[PDB]
Formats: sequence, structure tokens, C-alpha cells
Amino acid sequence: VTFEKSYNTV
Amino acid sequence: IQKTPQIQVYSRHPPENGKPNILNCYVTQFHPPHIEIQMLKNGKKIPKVEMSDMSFSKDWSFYILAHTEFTPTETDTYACRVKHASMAEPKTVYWDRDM
Amino acid sequence: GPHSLRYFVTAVSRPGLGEPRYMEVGYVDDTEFVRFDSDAENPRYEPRARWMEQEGPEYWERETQKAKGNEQSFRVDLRTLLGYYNQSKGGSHTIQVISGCEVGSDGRLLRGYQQYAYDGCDYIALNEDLKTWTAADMAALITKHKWEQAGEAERLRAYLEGTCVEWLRRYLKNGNATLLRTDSPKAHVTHHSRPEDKVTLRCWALGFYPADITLTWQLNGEELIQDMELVETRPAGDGTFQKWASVVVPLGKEQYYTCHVYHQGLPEPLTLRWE
Repeated sequence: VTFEKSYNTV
Repeated sequence: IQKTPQIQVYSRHPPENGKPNILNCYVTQFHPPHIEIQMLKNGKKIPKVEMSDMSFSKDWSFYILAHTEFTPTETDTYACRVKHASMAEPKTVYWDRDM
Repeated sequence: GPHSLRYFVTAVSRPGLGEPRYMEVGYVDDTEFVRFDSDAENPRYEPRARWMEQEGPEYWERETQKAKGNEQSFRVDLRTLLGYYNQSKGGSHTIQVISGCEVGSDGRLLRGYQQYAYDGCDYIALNEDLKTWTAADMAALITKHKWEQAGEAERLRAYLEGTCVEWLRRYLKNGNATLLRTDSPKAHVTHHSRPEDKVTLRCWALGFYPADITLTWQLNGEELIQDMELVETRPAGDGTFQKWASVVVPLGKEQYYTCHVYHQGLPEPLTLRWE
């Protein structure tokens, strides 16, 4: 179960 | 950025002349991850060379294991040429059966 | 020791040559168990350990979806960062991320982290407290200020304290059988005659797992590492590892030199002479 970068761009 | 690859070239099993074996080219400590790794037999590209999937370590540096089936002889030479952006010329490490 | 669930994520831009190459690799106690690879006929999260085949299609489909979404998010980050650093679109660049929690034997969170790196350099990192951020440079301060006043510290902490921990425990129960696997090293010594009187004794160690090992050379129960030569622990490629140490010794004194092998697989360290 991986971290969700839920469309949070840098 | 731009770390230079450390290359080892070694057999899987202790090398007996005429007995089948796997030659390993273990490339590590390199960045960026774009790299070409040819395994040579008498300065010639070996066709059937299988590469592991690419990974990276705690320090961001990438590592990978190219290998190929080979039957070591008395005469035949084996090497591993590594072209990478961090080096002017490609880097060749010749197999040494005592290492 | 301390158990760990870590996710290693790489997005590498290939300007002209299609979209960026994206890849996640999951690790349980430093052993690969899942991997998503954008470059593939049909990109899916796939089991890398045999024990992860217990998980059903619901697990894989959800993880794949997460990955596909992350890929598209990182695809922006690569473009976003080209702006922050006034870089060229022609140039190829690399975003890397290490996400993970580690828990004691008690099952309790010891530490959680999220580390970013752009082109090998440290970019931005989640602190020990899982509240604040640490921006390595001025470009990283833009996204610190952004993620602060977007509540990303709260969202990550919920994963690292909650999700990451709960799932590690599950993965440890499932893979315990194969994670506790240790193959103890098979070790011999080879004689190599040199031109002069000197000769090179080489202590070999083969077929051992995991990679964590120590090789030493003793004379009068005294370890000599300064005049020793040893190679980085390398994979055999069949799942086992190799490593040798070698010392140069006066000819005829090969029996006064002893090699000692330290591995968790061995009930006690292993002693060797030239036989």
C-alpha cells in the first residue's frame, strides 16, 4: 500500500 | 548530481573451463539513471544479455545487474563496457576469474 | 530489529522520446515485494515476492490506480521544477522519492519520512515530527509554503502513522516464513602465488542471504584491515550474495594467517586456513 500523491504537484 | 558508476564483473558459480555459468556485470553508485551496459566476449557484443529492473539506494544512487550465460574457456576474454554521462569515454572492466 | 515499509519512486523525463519513465518499488525490511513500471505492454502493480500472491485483485487494481495517478502528478512536478530553476525543456531530469514508516516489535511507529530529490540533490523532506517541512534550497521553499497552506502534513501523517503501519503488520504476518530466510555462507580460501616471495590468500564467501556479512584476516589474533583488500558484497543473481577478502603474506607462513566469517545465518563465526 503506497502513498497517494492525489494530484498534489510540487 | 552525476555520480560515476562502480562496476564489478564476476561469475555466479566458481568458474570451471567448459562448464556452463552466468557472467554478472554489477553496476552501482551512478546518477542520472540513463546508462548503456554492453557485455562483451572477445570485444564483441553478446546478444542474449538480461538486465534486472533498475532500483536506487538510501543515497539516491542507482544500481542494476546485467548478466548472460557463458562457458568459460582457457583463451576467451569477457568484459563489460559502461557508457554514462558522468565519464568522458565509456568504461570497460575485464573479467578476472580469481576475483 | 526495526521493521520497515518503504516505497522508492522515480520519474525520469525523456524529452522528444515519449512521456517520462515512472516506477514505484515497495520494500518490506529492505526486500522488494511490489513494483509498478510505466514502461510495459499493460502497466500494473505486480508482486515481486511469492507471498504477495495472497492479495486478491482488489489490492492490485487499487494500487495500480494509485500509481497511475502518482505518475501523472510527478509528470507535472518535472515540468513545474523546470520553471522554478529556469531550466530548458530539451534537458532530461530525475525526481526521486523515499516514502516509508518503520515500527518496533511492539508494532508501534518508531519513525516516518517522505524524502524528495531532484537530479540527485535533496529537494524537500518531512521532519521527524511529521508536522513541518525542510526545504533544501529556495525553489523548495515555494512548495513548502504551498503544502503547508494546503494541509499535506496532516494527510501524509494519516498515511505514515495510520495506513503505512497497519499494512506493514499485515505484510510481516504474510511474508514472515520467507523474510526470516537466512542461507549461511559457504567459504573457502584460494592460494595465488606472486612474482616475489609474497603470495595472496583470498577468503571466499558464497551462497549467503541476506547480503549483511563481515570478512576479517587475523595474525596473532590481531585483525589487519590496512594491508587487506575486499570487494563490495555483490549479488550471485540466484537470490544469494558473494564477497571475498584477500591479504598478501610471506611465502611459507600461510598457516599463521586465519580468515573469520560473520553472518547471522551462522550459529557462531566461521574460522578458515589455507587447506
